[PDB]
Amino acid sequence: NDLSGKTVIITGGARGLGAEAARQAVAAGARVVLADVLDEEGAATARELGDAARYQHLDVTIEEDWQRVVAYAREEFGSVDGLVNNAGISTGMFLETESVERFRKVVEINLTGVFIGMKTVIPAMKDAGGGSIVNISSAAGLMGLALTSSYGASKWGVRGLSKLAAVELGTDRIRVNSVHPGMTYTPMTAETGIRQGEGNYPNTPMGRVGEPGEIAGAVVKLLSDTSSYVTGAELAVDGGWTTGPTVKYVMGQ
Amino acid sequence: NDLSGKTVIITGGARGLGAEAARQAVAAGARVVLADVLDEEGAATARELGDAARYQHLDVTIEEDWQRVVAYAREEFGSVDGLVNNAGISTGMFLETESVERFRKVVEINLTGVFIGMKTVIPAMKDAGGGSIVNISSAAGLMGLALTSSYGASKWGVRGLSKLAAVELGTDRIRVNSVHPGMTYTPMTAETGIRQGEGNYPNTPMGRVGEPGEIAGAVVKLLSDTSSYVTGAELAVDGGWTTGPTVKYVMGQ
Amino acid sequence: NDLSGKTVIITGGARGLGAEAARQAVAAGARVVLADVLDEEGAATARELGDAARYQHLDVTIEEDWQRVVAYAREEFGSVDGLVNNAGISTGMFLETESVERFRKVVEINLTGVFIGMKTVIPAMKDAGGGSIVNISSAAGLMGLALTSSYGASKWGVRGLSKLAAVELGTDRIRVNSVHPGMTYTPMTAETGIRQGEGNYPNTPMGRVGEPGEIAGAVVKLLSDTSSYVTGAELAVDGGWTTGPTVKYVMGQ
Amino acid sequence: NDLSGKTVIITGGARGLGAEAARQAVAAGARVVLADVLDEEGAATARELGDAARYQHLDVTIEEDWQRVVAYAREEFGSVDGLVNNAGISTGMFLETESVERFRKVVEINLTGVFIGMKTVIPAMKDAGGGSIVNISSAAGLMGLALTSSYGASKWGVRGLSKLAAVELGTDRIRVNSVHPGMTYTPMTAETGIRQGEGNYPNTPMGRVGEPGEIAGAVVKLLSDTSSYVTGAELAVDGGWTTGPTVKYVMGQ
Ligand SMILES: CC1(C)[C@@H](OC(=O)CCC(=O)O)CC[C@]2(C)[C@H]3C(=O)C=C4[C@@H]5C[C@@](C)(C(=O)O)CC[C@]5(C)CC[C@@]4(C)[C@]3(C)CC[C@@H]12
Ligand SMILES: CC1(C)[C@@H](OC(=O)CCC(=O)O)CC[C@]2(C)[C@H]3C(=O)C=C4[C@@H]5C[C@@](C)(C(=O)O)CC[C@]5(C)CC[C@@]4(C)[C@]3(C)CC[C@@H]12
Ligand SMILES: CC1(C)[C@@H](OC(=O)CCC(=O)O)CC[C@]2(C)[C@H]3C(=O)C=C4[C@@H]5C[C@@](C)(C(=O)O)CC[C@]5(C)CC[C@@]4(C)[C@]3(C)CC[C@@H]12
Ligand SMILES: CC1(C)[C@@H](OC(=O)CCC(=O)O)CC[C@]2(C)[C@H]3C(=O)C=C4[C@@H]5C[C@@](C)(C(=O)O)CC[C@]5(C)CC[C@@]4(C)[C@]3(C)CC[C@@H]12
Repeated sequence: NDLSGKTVIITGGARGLGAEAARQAVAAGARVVLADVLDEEGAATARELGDAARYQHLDVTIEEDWQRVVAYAREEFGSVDGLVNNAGISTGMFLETESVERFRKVVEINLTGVFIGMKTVIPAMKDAGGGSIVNISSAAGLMGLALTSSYGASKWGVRGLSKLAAVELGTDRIRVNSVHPGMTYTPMTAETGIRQGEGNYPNTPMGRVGEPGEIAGAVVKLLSDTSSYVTGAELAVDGGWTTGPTVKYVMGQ
Repeated sequence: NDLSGKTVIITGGARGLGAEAARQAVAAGARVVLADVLDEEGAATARELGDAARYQHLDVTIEEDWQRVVAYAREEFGSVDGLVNNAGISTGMFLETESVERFRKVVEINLTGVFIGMKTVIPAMKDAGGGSIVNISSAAGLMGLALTSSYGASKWGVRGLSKLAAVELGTDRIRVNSVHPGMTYTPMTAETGIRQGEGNYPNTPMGRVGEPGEIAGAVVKLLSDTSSYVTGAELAVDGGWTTGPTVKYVMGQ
Repeated sequence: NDLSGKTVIITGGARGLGAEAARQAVAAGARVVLADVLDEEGAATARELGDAARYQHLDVTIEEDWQRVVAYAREEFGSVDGLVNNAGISTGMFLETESVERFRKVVEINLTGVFIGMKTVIPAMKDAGGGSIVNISSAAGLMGLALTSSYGASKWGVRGLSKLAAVELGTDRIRVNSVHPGMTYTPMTAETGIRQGEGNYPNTPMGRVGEPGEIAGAVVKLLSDTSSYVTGAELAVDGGWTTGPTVKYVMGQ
Repeated sequence: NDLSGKTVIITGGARGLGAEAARQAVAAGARVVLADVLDEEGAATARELGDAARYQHLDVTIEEDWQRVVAYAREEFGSVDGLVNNAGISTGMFLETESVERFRKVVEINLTGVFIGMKTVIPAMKDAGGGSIVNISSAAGLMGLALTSSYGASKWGVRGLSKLAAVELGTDRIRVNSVHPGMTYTPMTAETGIRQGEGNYPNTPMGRVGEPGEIAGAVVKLLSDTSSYVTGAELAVDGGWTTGPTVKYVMGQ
């Protein structure tokens, strides 16, 4: 079992993967503080989850926004036990063609938003007695994914920040691990023409693209005390994408 | 949470981490076959797990043995959906010190013996339509652990066999992943001088050693369908021993 | 041996290992372009290395400072074949301590800084028939290193960027790799209490720290044509520091 | 730099990688000792390098063979400085397909073989006051390579034996590093239908198969004092095979 009688703040929780993550966690008996910069939906989402949700606005790149939400969650539910740095943005383009400003923007949200997320929540956690900080990274943060430039650098930096942090916080019973989903089906990626459904994606050994229910079960698992001895680790959720080239690619075509 | 309402053979399951994943998974709703070389212990252990547990003598390096336990599982139970490869033997000495004969024996039980398990059981899983192989590797398989010689090489072989098999079985619904515990508290390790408790093992970030219950949960999670997209992955359950040096170390002792 | 009778610009070139890499690249016939921000000391050095080198002021974070340095070399030796992105600043503090402002500051100098160099110098290398990008990183980008926060974070970022740039640039004859030097005895490091010599640094299997000359050789080897088939690679140059814990640590002291 | 004045025993030196590294090593002043099971071809190859080469018939799985050649090296030459474990056979068949006899056989040459090699030479090197052991692994040791069954499980095992040894021996001045070749143009790989040349392998970022002079050079560099601080490392000479998938593969196509 991966149950939860605690409170957790999930970022980028209005739509996408954060929405699912939150859906399952509340299902898991936890109370959730969704946080996004897209109100309309965060409002609805929490409005769907029920009495165990509460949506807050949160511009992940701002420590003020950050401290505000932390307090509010300590204030409302009485504790901050888990975090889910899930907010960020994609970069699909040939590095030579990327602008130094967009670059500065993806890293900012992807990389710093995460750090500002962690050092803020650490005190509320030393308070609880411990915490679980699941940073949602990517398959791209595990191998050199071409065409992800700024997205690539950031996601690899989230991977290292979660490790050093894991080392420093250990004695505090504060775990820090990264999750790395691969090509997962959602409306952002939907605009990428990703053939959803079994066997519809041939460049992953599993032959198919993952769905969010899949990546979310991983987060929750770590959020729980099931994994009371897991810290500074990386869990890829990509149907083998990252393990090695599939057969066809190895055969030479 | 994770539900394993299916069939699983556990290698080395009569004591320690094996028996632990035995009892825990049964609780999870699975039907377990304790395959092990200790008849007396495996008998007692299975005896106490109810009509959900069976004991069958198994020498991991004997292929005849394998085809029996696999056939009995499928006959007696109806099929085989998961295999937890937990059997092996440790090494604690400087490489130049190890006899080539010891070296081969260990690498035989640890690496070759999991190969038979995978090569054998595969046809039982393609049948049922899929399943999960969970190879119990080690912290000695994620970084170079000194003094482990044959066990180091052994376990790294498992991290690798695990991966290649996943890229191969990907599209047959057969899932394979490695599980890498760090200093866990087992009889084999109690002898060593290891002691459980907060602050009892400085040289690992969480300051202590894990118990088997914390490792099994990583296991049940992979066996369960909840991880239906985690293939060719490697999860460490070592309180950060493996993630990077300890603070004290990064500076100086 | 490793020959490089070609031209390369060296970022952070005025001092320490950026100065040693230049001292070496020149010895091997390189037309070296030292580019730092210490105009006064960078002129002393390029002066010292003779008529094989020039000095340019390069603020790594400014897109034009970058285009001018390239344009200077370009219209100076013929082309741009190699590039060593060595400029950066360190971080010695727990994450909870680093301000989000210092965080942005360091990351801007370490990550983006090297990115601006990659896309700026690229067209120069295309018109040169290809070449090699050598991104200096460190043990901090190879494992979770405590007390580095932003430096650990950007260093992992320069690792993941090298690789993605590698797969994208392969066909135009551009090789991208990251060197990963461990505790080396440079200017900034002598102030810590770091003593050079054998026996002096017990927490690395070699029991010593590295003089910059040993780190330089990797730069050059990767800059020469002797490594024509090396791309997306990562070479640790730390005396074993990131391979695994010291035997003493493994046994608990 | 890349100039030897030391004596090095290369294994599998009758033909291929061993043959190339032999030339170059000798070309950099190394007195080399070729070891092979091909008594006819190596004696030929040796006659080529001159009076700085020497052939011996060695069976890697025979410790007695090992103790003999190592004795001979220190007899004709007086010391043993390097070792290049290049012996080992391949595999290219699915897991379930391969026998338990062949597996135990490829493992024993590829893995146990390097083990005796390492265990027999270490003393000859302490006597010498230092040495460099280069174990030749493979891109199959770096990722889960499909159809490489037993060959994978040993290549991954050599990578791990290299690291734990590097640490056990560091303060002794003996470096252990693994090299990782990707699709390299040798006879059988050519007899695999591998069309040599630029652009002839679309499934590797560099778009081609490597040449042996290209893997030889990296072995040469790691064998010298030009990497005195390189221990516990792993270098990959694979044209980007390992960094990550082809742009084409990321787009799918
Ligand atoms: C890891 C996931 C699956 C994704 O995954 C998550 O689940 C997000 C959660 C999160 O962000 O935390 C976030 C971004 C992403 C890294 C993604 C991206 O960035 C942009 C593109 C581009 C689209 C396209 C068609 C074009 O250029 O038009 C072709 C080129 C290119 C580069 C390849 C295909 C994708 C779709 C690419 C690389 C596939 C992998 C992908
Ligand atoms: C892999 C783990 C962490 C452990 O792993 C698990 O618990 C999980 C997986 C599994 O159970 O296989 C199983 C035991 C073990 C292989 C272990 C062992 O055996 C014996 C010794 C020796 C004990 C002792 C007292 C001596 O013998 O002199 C002192 C010297 C010496 C050499 C120190 C190092 C250890 C402690 C050594 C090699 C470290 C790694 C260790
Ligand atoms: C990455 C390397 C190995 C180093 O790397 C190199 O030498 C090669 C690569 C490169 O040059 O970048 C560059 C500097 C450095 C980042 C380094 C640093 O900055 C300052 C300190 C501090 C010194 C001191 C006295 C204090 O300040 O309080 C005591 C506390 C503290 C926090 C302990 C650890 C180190 C030594 C710390 C963070 C460890 C990692 C270290
Ligand atoms: C590790 C390297 C890259 C190689 O490495 C080197 O080139 C030397 C350097 C080193 O030592 O790694 C040694 C051979 C090998 C492991 C190799 C092999 O064994 C046989 C085949 C077969 C060729 C072919 C056409 C068939 O004939 O059926 C189709 C099916 C099949 C199974 C797949 C592709 C390869 C070519 C396969 C598995 C790809 C990986 C390959």
